[PDB]
Amino acid sequence: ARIAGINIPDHKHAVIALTSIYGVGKTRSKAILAAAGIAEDVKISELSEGQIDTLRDEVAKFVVEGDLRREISMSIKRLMDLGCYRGLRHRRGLPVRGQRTKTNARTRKGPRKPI
Amino acid sequence: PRSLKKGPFIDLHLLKKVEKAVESGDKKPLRTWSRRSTIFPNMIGLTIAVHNGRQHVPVFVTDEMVGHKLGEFAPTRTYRGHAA
Amino acid sequence: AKLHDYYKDEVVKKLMTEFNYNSVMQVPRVEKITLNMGVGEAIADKKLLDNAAADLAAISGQKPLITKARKSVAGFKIRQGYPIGCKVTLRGERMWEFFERLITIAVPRIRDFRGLSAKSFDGRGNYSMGVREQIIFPEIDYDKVDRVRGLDITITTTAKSDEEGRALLAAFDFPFR
Amino acid sequence: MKKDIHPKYEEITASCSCGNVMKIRSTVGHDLNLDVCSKCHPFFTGKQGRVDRFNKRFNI
RNA sequence: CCUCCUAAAGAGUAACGGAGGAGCACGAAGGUUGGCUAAUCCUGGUCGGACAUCAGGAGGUUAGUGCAAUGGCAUAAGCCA
RNA sequence: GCGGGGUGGAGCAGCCUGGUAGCUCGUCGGGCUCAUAACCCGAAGGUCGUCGGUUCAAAUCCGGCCCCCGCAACC
RNA sequence: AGGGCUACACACGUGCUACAAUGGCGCAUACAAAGAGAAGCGACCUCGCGAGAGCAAGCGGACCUCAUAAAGUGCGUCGUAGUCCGGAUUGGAGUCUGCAACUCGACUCCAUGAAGUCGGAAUCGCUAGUAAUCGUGGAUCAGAAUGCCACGGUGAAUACGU
Ligand SMILES: [Mg+2]
Ligand SMILES: [Mg+2]
Ligand SMILES: [Mg+2]
Ligand SMILES: [Mg+2]
Ligand SMILES: [Mg+2]
Ligand SMILES: [Mg+2]
Ligand SMILES: [Mg+2]
Ligand SMILES: [Mg+2]
Ligand SMILES: [Mg+2]
Ligand SMILES: [Mg+2]
Ligand SMILES: [Mg+2]
Ligand SMILES: [Mg+2]
Ligand SMILES: [Mg+2]
Ligand SMILES: [Mg+2]
Ligand SMILES: [Mg+2]
Ligand SMILES: [Mg+2]
Ligand SMILES: [Mg+2]
Ligand SMILES: [Zn+2]
Repeated sequence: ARIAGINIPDHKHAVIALTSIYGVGKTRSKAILAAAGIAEDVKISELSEGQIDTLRDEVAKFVVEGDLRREISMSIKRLMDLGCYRGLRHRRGLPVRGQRTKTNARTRKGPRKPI
Repeated sequence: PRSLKKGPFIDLHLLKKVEKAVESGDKKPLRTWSRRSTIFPNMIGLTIAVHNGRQHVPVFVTDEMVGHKLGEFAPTRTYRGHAA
Repeated sequence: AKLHDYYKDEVVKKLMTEFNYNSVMQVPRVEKITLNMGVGEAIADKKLLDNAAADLAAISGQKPLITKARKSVAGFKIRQGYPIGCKVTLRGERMWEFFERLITIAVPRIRDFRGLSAKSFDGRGNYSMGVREQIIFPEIDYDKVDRVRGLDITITTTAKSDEEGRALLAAFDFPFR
Repeated sequence: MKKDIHPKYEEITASCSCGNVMKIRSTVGHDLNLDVCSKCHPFFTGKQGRVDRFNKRFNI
């Protein structure tokens, strides 16, 4: 139930449950359950504590929730402080990869602020 | 980005100017136009002026910018916000 | 009685040589641990204080004292006599048994633990800290987490300075950063 | 201590992955099993850029 | 009708003199026994900020008194059972 | 002297009995028409003349005042 | 030479992707039509998770390549959840085109997983192999399609009447 310092859903499969350790999607999920040999279809409700800590060891081979969160924030802080175009683009809460800003670009800009 | 198989791009004039400026210390700014030059480990300490369309920016090169292009440090558009 | 005997058997001797105190009486003790909970959203949910207090007993092993507002406050919309929290005072055996679990089981289970701060000595050596989630302690059933509440731990001591308190607290393996 | 109001406080076994088996008293009523402990933590035992990756990826 | 000043250090003392309150409340907010001690700020603290609760210090009544003001109140007349 | 009211841009309900800001026209956004008006759909704008006091809390209570005001000024 | 036509409080048209279960994901498996290619289409084979790389046949083409059609089918699971829906944004590591992907490219992998839970006033298209849905190719073009132009597969509803 407890993998990488966090909890995984007991009523779901293994592939799906591991999609909650922020830093592993589906591919890495199949990769864990290959390197550990648990069938992708089994619900972790049906594991033993040893299978569960083997799941912990195989996930332990990556940068995860705390690691990933703060290392990502470190990269975006490098960008923030570099003053490069990505620096201004994150300082501005604007898009950062050249999408159009005449129109929607709303995922960044948020809701509309009418004049 | 540029694929690794080719190596990091650099403009001849930029590289030779930083080169004969390297061997002569931190001289005057090296006003450059090639905003497409990638930055090289030996320019740490250089002050080089880059073009934004009309001006040259006094961009001091640090260790931390290595690997990126030169033109990312000179904004080409001036936007001080709408309805100011 | 695990960490209390660890004090009486290792820590008094270590701090009698660090500072070269005259007598054992001058060596600092860990005299009480106070566990508080501000439940100020209980203005319209009285079941909220009496649920978040139902967790402090499970954390402490001991029924908490419902705490009341001292004065009237239109800022946070309270009145003197309104109970807006709860505390437990731990001493003696149960204090040490809570403290040891706090070391061995409780703080290991915090999301992204980077080392307890050393900036929380109030000038006289007493240590308070925050626990932003009540599920670092295992006595909570994580299946019945009906809300995410926190708490302040406060550890009071006969330590006279910040230095002596961080020292006493360091012969006990507190993870400073 | 007063009677009739405090939870049931008795000693169970907090078993850790590492082989760290400690006896505590607790209001759980049933045994513990842990993933992390004061002697198996990253921090509690010591588990816790551009020129570099340049030379790693770009040869001249 | 109550409090203070005018009122001249006993009492009392006027003006369409200077300032404020009352026309209640409470079966506890009364009796007694046991116990307790404020304001304010400061430092540390999950949320939580000038200001909530916790912990400690400084401070010593600057608090409190069911409602004005004056006189009182720690042995409390203030706070709890 | 006695007695009133002041509340988004304009005009007024909300007060007596301290909590739980409204209407109509206006403004802005979009509709409809060839376009405009009408018509329809949304939204934003007032913590209440300055302010002291009491209070758990003030647009509401009181008052120093501020504006606009009305009835009194007689033998 | 560089910079801009790629901006950005907002408003509008035009489309795409969804909000799921008549559907999503894994597996195998079926039936197209049309069309391009010599400074080009480029197979086999080997190499890389993959986009692609290497070496290397055929074709001025009813022969070679482009180029395995998807819907569908069967098997398994998902079991109504902001989800095994959604794929925006964002970080890292990438490939390739062309001197040259900072402004400002197109695709890959990993991680992230936003709004969105069927849409106010209003308003558009279609009377049949039509709408609806599902893939295919072409021009432009070094690279740079959710657009246009063209091609099939499945395949409706309804028309009293003016
Ligand atoms: Mg673009
Ligand atoms: Mg007298
Ligand atoms: Mg006298
Ligand atoms: Mg007389
Ligand atoms: Mg009166
Ligand atoms: Mg008494
Ligand atoms: Mg009394
Ligand atoms: Mg007359
Ligand atoms: Mg244009
Ligand atoms: Mg042809
Ligand atoms: Mg082509
Ligand atoms: Mg999805
Ligand atoms: Mg991915
Ligand atoms: Mg939503
Ligand atoms: Mg849904
Ligand atoms: Mg199509
Ligand atoms: Mg092209
Ligand atoms: Zn352990």
